[PDB]
Amino acid sequence: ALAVNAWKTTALKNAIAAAQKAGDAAGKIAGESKGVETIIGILEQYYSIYELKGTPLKSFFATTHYTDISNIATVIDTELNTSCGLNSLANQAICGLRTKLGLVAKMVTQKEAITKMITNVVHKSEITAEAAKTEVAATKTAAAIKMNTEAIEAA
Repeated sequence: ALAVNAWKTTALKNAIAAAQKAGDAAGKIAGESKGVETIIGILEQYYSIYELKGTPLKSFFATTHYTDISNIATVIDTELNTSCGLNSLANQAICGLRTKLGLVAKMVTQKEAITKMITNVVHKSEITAEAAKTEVAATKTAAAIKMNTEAIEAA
């Protein structure tokens, strides 16, 4: 069976490349979800930031990308200033961020500490997203190539 093995040879090469692209597609989507999910989790537990611009973080990160450090940092810095000045009220939740950012003199502005904090947070959420992408891509690829090889070897 010369002609039979020749086409199965090409079929299997294509099945491999298809199962990898199927895995990447699924992992890419899994990564995006996991990244947004991770930054929200960090800001809420570690920094008790539960809203920005009057809205829950889930809504905020629909219009601001979770990796957009410069935008995220500016919004947090602006919100601290408008909510936590001497004319401000009510012990707003975001005001606690100042103590969490180690500003006391032991030389960093508030905006600089926030920028480093968010850079740190975004880096952790990107690599956590990358891990989820890696797992989901591998699980899908394994299941796809197994299914496809068994088909070609049985045809």
